[PDB]
Amino acid sequence: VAGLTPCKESKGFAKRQKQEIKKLEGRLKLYAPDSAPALAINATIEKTKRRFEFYGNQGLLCGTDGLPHLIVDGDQAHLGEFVYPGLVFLYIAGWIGWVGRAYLIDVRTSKKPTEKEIIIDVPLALRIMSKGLTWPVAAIGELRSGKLVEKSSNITVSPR
Amino acid sequence: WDHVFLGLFWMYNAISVVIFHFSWKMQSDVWGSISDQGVVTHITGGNFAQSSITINGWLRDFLWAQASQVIQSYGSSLSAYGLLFLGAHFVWAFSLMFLFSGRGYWQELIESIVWAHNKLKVAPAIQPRALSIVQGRAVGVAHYLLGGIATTWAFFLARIISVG
Amino acid sequence: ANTALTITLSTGALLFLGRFVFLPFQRDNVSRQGLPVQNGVTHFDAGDSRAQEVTSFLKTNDPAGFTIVDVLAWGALGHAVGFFILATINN
Amino acid sequence: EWLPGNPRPSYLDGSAPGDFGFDPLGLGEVPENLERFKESELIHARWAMLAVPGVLIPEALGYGNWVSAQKWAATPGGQATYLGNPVPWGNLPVILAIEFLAIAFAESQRNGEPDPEKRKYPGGAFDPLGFSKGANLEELKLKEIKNGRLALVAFLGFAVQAIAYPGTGPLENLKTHLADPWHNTIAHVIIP
Amino acid sequence: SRFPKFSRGLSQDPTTRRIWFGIATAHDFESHDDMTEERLYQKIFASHFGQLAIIFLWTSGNLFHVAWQGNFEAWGQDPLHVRPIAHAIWDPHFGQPAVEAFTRGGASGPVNIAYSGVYQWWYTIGLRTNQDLYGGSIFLLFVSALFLIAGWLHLQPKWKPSVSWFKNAESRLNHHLSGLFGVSSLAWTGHLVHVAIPESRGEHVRWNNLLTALPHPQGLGPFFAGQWNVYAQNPDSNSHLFGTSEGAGTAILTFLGGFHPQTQSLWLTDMAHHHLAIAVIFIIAGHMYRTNFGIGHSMKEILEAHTPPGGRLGRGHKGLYDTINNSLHFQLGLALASLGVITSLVAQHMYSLPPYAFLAQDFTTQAALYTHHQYIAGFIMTGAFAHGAIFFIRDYNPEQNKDNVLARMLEHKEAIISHLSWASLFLGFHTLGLYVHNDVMLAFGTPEKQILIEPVFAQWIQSAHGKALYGFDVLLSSADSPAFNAGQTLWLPGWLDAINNNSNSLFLTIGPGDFLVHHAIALGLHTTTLILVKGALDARGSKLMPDKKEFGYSFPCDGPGRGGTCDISAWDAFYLAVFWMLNTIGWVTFYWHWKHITLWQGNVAQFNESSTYLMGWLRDYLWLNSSQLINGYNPFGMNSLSVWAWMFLFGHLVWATGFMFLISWRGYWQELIETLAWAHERTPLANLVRWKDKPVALSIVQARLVGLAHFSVGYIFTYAAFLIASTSGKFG
Amino acid sequence: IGPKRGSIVKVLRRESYWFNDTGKVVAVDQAPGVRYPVVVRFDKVNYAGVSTNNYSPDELEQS
Ligand code: CLA
Ligand SMILES: CC1=C(/C=C/C(C)=C/C=C/C(C)=C/C=C/C=C(C)/C=C/C=C(C)/C=C/C2=C(C)CCCC2(C)C)C(C)(C)CCC1
Ligand SMILES: CC1=C(/C=C/C(C)=C/C=C/C(C)=C/C=C/C=C(C)/C=C/C=C(C)/C=C/C2=C(C)CCCC2(C)C)C(C)(C)CCC1
Ligand SMILES: CC1=C(C/C=C(\C)CCC[C@H](C)CCC[C@H](C)CCCC(C)C)C(=O)c2ccccc2C1=O
Ligand code: SF4
Repeated sequence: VAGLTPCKESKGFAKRQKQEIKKLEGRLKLYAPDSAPALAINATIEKTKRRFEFYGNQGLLCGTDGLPHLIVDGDQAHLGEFVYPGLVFLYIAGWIGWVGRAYLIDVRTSKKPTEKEIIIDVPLALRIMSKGLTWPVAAIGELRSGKLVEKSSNITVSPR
Repeated sequence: WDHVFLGLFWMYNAISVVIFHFSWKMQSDVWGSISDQGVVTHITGGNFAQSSITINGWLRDFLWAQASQVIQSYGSSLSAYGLLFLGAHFVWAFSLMFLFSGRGYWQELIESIVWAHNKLKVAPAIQPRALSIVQGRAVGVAHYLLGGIATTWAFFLARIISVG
Repeated sequence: ANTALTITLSTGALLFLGRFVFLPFQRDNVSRQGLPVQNGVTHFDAGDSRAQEVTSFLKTNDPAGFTIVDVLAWGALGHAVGFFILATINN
Repeated sequence: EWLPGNPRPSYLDGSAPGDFGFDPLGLGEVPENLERFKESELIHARWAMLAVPGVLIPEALGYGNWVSAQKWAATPGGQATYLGNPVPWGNLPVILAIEFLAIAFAESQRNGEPDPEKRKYPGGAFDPLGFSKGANLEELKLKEIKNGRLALVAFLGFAVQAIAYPGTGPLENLKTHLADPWHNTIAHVIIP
Repeated sequence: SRFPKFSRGLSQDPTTRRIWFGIATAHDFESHDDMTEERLYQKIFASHFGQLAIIFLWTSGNLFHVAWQGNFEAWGQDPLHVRPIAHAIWDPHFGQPAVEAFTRGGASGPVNIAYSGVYQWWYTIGLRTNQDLYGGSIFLLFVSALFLIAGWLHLQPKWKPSVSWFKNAESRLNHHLSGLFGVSSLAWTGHLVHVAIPESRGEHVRWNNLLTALPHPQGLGPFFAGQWNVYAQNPDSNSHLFGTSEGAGTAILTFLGGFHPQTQSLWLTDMAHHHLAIAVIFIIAGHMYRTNFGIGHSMKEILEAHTPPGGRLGRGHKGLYDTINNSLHFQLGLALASLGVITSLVAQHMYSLPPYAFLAQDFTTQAALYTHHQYIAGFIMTGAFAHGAIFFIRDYNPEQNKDNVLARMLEHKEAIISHLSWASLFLGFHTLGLYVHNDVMLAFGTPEKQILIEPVFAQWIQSAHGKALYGFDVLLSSADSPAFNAGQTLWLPGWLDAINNNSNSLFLTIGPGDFLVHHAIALGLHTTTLILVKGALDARGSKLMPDKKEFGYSFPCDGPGRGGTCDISAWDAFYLAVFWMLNTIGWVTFYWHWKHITLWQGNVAQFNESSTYLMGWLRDYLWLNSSQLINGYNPFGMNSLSVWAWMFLFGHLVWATGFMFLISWRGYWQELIETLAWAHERTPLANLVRWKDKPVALSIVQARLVGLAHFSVGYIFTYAAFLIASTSGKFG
Repeated sequence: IGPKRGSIVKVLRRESYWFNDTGKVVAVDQAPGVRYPVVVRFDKVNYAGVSTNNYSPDELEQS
């Protein structure tokens, strides 16, 4: 796909694993083998070897630079590069957008609506932050019932 | 207040040329190493007397030659100085957004954004406003001083750590 | 090949379409669109002496109103199609 | 009555032949657009019902499908074999100039009718067998659009079978389907 | 009635502003006093003639300097190893190193090397000697003189044309499409066939042998007999050397496609056929509208009849013909929108498909010629949008445009501005977050942790063009597509050989850095469009100030009340979007110059590894290519790039000088000039000298314009210097 | 005159900040010759910081 070799069989990706441990191994040569800063570089090497063995096992595509490239078209092999964490993101981002929208409706029908935005009512906030879990069923539910959008006759419009 | 605001820029100009003259003057004529038989090799050997009289020397033998350790510090311990060098350029170019612009443009752009919020019933009761003209100048001079001072901080603390 | 027959038949086909087929389609559209109009008046009515529609050149003796401009328009398409055909055949 | 229980819209009352109320997107909502859509649905269908015998009967008699009998014009020499016989006047500039003259004279004479009902069903010279001047008139118009929409769906089938399976024709798609019908369906096109 | 005489209200100004604004309101003809329709259109018509005369008197001096002080014949003998000379230098301030260092191209003195691609152009078109360029310079002196005579003539009352002649849009479009675009491209084709093709094939065709040198072995026989393929019978082979008779063909109108294999440039037979095609189609398209003969179109009834019956476009385009025809700013904005989209189509198609001989090999010339048309196009497009704003203030009538598409743009203008704002914010967070993320991962020692996105949509389009590098194999890269089999005998043997080559710039191999900077480009166009659509649609008024139309177009502000109304005008949105076009085209030409400066010396892996993060842009492009830029002059000595080393520093002056007008504002300088006026009025021996203009500070609109123009001059000179010193000093 | 005191009205004035906004009528002037008698109070301020503005009955509808 797109002229990119897989990273498990890429010679450039294995070259970057070789020259990263060798950079960290030469950093280890000036420390005692049981010393505290040498345990951090030894944990860095095992973090590096975990990283390169994770990138090759996920079917990542590596170019001529030896670097893993993401295919965001919507490929059946490449769902976890953009499509799977994008749907994970939009669920979380729609959770932020739904509990901030539902908080403003809950404080617009209050005695002092502007004091509830500088001082956020946490019992009112936390009872709808739980309610933002099921938000695609509540956003399209408000879209189908007409409560999501406001009619243009009740919207402040600058003159022509 | 606006004279304090402009004197903050002229303090940037004054103090930045002061510390630039300092860094080049002592990297060229003071700081260095002494080998055997009393020979002194400076960091940038003797180029303050000939290159710091032209702006091309200041751009070349100071702002380009000594910035050859803040930009290739990536992948090392001094790479946070490279990151804050670039992010300091970001904060400076972010300052030029607030300094060059004015309130009424941003107020009408915020009016369009408030219309998009009114369409989806997510209008806040605290009305979104553009920053004030004194506040827009304050934000611009704060990012200008922060970004430029952090640029000089990152370049200084990468160069003289690298050659020290 | 056969330039003298391909051009003549293709010009005669488009002139047959211009006189008997698309002449009610063209006469309706030059009356529905009419003369070009700026600000509610004709360009000649607004003061442009060079925008006057010619009538001696448009004075036709054809019973269906098919004038020499329509000869120069439909016959131009018959040569454009006729040289489309001759270039496609000679390949 | 394209969906039992569905409320038919106000612009589709049922008095039209084939008025089953099928307009979810509301394309015929404009009244003057809807009068053009009724004379467009019938010319399309009548061309489609002149096309389904023009596809299957050349294929069932063995002179190829409607694609391989159409590729001769792109070839410099195809000779225009009709019923296994090459016609002498079957050149691409010859048969296109007749088609751009004879059909264009037919379609310009068709568009000249001011009546919005004689544009739909003209009668007279186009009805020599006198079935329009008979006892049944409403059900034959319902027969026109039910047969017509079937051939309109058929020609859509005809076209997208050639895109999905190039080099094969609709009776050859029928013969491919009649052998092992549980393996070779639209799912071969949907799932590659 | 002092200067300025066109505005009475500025003539009574007793300050220096009267001197300033009269320069800047000089061509705003409709804002003048005692000013009418006829004088507007006739002064604009004679100003067009003066503009044409300036363009032709410019080309005449760019031809005279090549013919006089340039080595055009020596460049014609060897276009690969001779630098093209623009003009000689006579500077009294040169020392002997500057005279000895600017002497290039085998000249007798200090000369300037031409980076405008005029030698490549004049070579490809047929000009060979200095006498031909001199004759062209005299001919265009005559043409500019004729245009000055015609400009003076149409201001005389005998030859003054009325506004009804000026607003005749149908006749103007018919004679523009037929004459300007059709008979000039057919005239061109007659040149390219008569002169440029035989001069590429060694035959010297001039005016003395125009009627004798037959362009084809059988000329004008197969044209009128229909067999046009005789004109595509014997094309130029791949062994053809340009300008020589050996290896050449006889066909004048080929359809080969691709490139000439020796020049890496387009075939003159293809460009001749290209012009015969954009000549037949423009003369045929010029018989469209109705002028004088009964047939044709009235565009008023075309726009009236183009209303969707569902009411989604309202009244459609009803009333738009009078809206364009009465508003000169609508026509000028449409012309500049089309001109920006084609000056950018010029820039994109003369680097990838080089049209002139030995232009692809000359690298810094190609870099200049891309940056030229991308900056001239980012000022022409912003002028289009600014003129849309000026149309909405001083030319848009809401009564005439009642519920049409143009009124409905004002009806939903907050939706357009807010969705351009969302798209700009999306592109900005995503492009900045991905570049800053890739910066952090190269900083943290892990290049593999970058989010690198292969631009598979544009790579799929490149494989749709015929690039077999990515292996998509859909159409024109696979042999099973009908488009390939329809093209593989016609143009694709040239095109596939041109696009599968990796040394040229035709559809380059793109990567994750290309993806990221294309989102930078989309950020730049989207945010510039955001500010400009916001200026054009909030031109008449807004919720902060509803009467912006009654304050004119370029008014400064509306006062500190109602929170503060700085930069509220539509001119100020144009002002803020000139910074955004400068940033946009800076990103575009940074990407162009670094994608090409790594292609030309071979190591495209430097761009493929370093363009994904901004420290690679700072270090491997802005710092690495500036090595021989700022060393153009040293304490040790000076090189030939020294003028480009001064012009770089010069840009850093003027740009930063703009900050003085863009940060510091008026009343500080007004009190400063008040103290200066006291000091001059009280100083002995200097009080005797008076001013007639009262010294004031620069006014607020003038301050934004002066800072913007300084910003733009510094921005174009810092990059013209860096770009013409980091490619011409390190060729490759 | 006026719709009602203490009623909810929507502003039809194009150049006001509170166009298509819900406002509460606090005072209607019954003196003749007054062009803008209806005093409408709004929950949100404008850019000048005020919420009190006078409108004609032709520029308001009951909502
Ligand atoms: C056949 C008749 C004829 C022709 C030749 C023209 C010619 C012209 N008219 Mg004209 N006009 C005519 C009749 C004619 N008109 C009629 C009948 C009307 C009456 C309504 C008008 C009324 C009219 C008005 C009122 C105006 C014009 C103007 C112009 C000029 C256009 C501006 C210009 O020069 O840009 C030149 C443009 C081109 C050559 C087209 C190029 C197209 C794109 C942008 C470029 C593509 C070219 C190519 C890629 C570049 C390669 C070259 C590169 C290597 C250097 C041009 C000289 C204007 C002018 O300048 O007045 C002096 C003007 O004010 N005319
Ligand atoms: C029957 C009849 C008649 C007769 C008529 C006739 C005989 C006619 C003819 C007609 C004709 C005889 C016409 C023609 C026309 C022509 C034209 C009008 C042409 C044009 C051309 C063109 C324009 C072309 C173009 C081109 C070129 C030039 C080159 C390039 C390509 C092309 C092809 C495009 C009469 C009256 C007696 C009456 C009775 C009946
Ligand atoms: C405000 C205003 C204005 C302005 C505006 C502007 C300036 C705009 C712009 C806009 C623009 C500037 C746009 C452009 C566009 C373009 C386009 C839209 C294109 C497209 C294309 C196409 C679609 C094509 C197709 C294709 C392809 C893609 C590929 C293949 C080939 C073909 C050809 C097929 C004015 C003046 C009017 C006035 C009023 C107001
Ligand atoms: C951008 C800009 C603005 C607009 C600036 C604004 C609106 C400030 C934005 C502040 C933050 C980003 C919004 C408030 C954030 C809230 C705390 C909500 C949190 C949401 C996320 C940040 C988590 C001006 O008002 C202005 C005025 C005068 C000259 C120049 C300018 C100028 O350049
Ligand atoms: S004079 Fe300057 S500071 Fe005062 S309102 Fe106008 S733009 Fe703002």
